[PDB]
Amino acid sequence: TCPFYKKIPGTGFTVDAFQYGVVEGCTAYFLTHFHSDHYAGLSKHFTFPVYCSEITGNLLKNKLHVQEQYIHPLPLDTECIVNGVKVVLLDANHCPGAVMILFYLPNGTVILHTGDFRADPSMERSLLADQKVHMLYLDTTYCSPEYTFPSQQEVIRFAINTAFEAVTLNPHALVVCGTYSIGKEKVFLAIADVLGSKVGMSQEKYKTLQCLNIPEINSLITTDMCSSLVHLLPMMQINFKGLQSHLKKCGGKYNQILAFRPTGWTHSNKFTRIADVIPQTKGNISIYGIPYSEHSSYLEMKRFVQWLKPQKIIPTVNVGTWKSRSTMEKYFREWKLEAGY
Ligand code: NI
Repeated sequence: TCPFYKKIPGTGFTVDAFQYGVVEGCTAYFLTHFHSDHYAGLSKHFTFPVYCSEITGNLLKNKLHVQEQYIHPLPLDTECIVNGVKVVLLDANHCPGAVMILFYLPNGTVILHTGDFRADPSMERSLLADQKVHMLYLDTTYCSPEYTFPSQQEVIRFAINTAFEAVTLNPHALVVCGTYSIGKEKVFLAIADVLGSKVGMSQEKYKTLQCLNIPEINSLITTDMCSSLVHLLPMMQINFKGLQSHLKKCGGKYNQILAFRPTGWTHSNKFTRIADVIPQTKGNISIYGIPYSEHSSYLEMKRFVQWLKPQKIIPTVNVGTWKSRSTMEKYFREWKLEAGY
């Protein structure tokens, strides 16, 4: 059964609610982004309206085969009326196609649902600037001060310099990048760009990338592995066993692998600066874990909420334990006392 924090009061709308069967009284289902935890339940058999970004729509149609008559793409940054209610979709700075949703309720209440997001000071100059928000449905994935990580920009710089150095020292090294879902494409695109290569990958992954509206994409990716010295592999294969195995298939073209495993936060961010990071090594294989996050740091999230000044906050992540719920309510109260709302 559909939890409360996926329902939108005074509307017939749900958010990210495809795994509960038919939802009693839902006339339109919103999808914030194409990640498996949020889309779970959509298929060719779905026959209710789905509202989403254009990118999320290309994915539903081509990867899940949802029938075109039920896909309703909306432009960003644009007031739209859906079943008598004004809505706006805003960029969430998460993965390609990911949105937040503003709902302007018949009774005068204004609700922002963030979906999954990486809060940024640029969001302070979107359509949110105008006005009040009575309820915030907040992605609280990293709502604790111990969660610190660098900017995306610094992490890409480290990856670019690391790869360029290794291949310049050794023209016969292969670079491998792990992936399991959409998001974090900048890691493998930036490395391929500095090395003058296309990124090689499986037919299924190429298909997914082709749905993402990345300009000049045909110039950047390929299914011909032999013509590429940056390869994409499923994340689970990014280990010494998986990588040795891959090296055999390449036909004695290469004598070294350097691989990158993009992660979220890990405990070694407590102690090690991005500059100081070092790989796990076995023979001619090296593996770098790099903390490329598509979710707000604690500091980013605090800044966004203190700017927005919402009347009430409903968390959508870490809601399963009394301790988590209690801890999150305590941070929301300090933030409110500190900033004066
Ligand atoms: Ni997500």
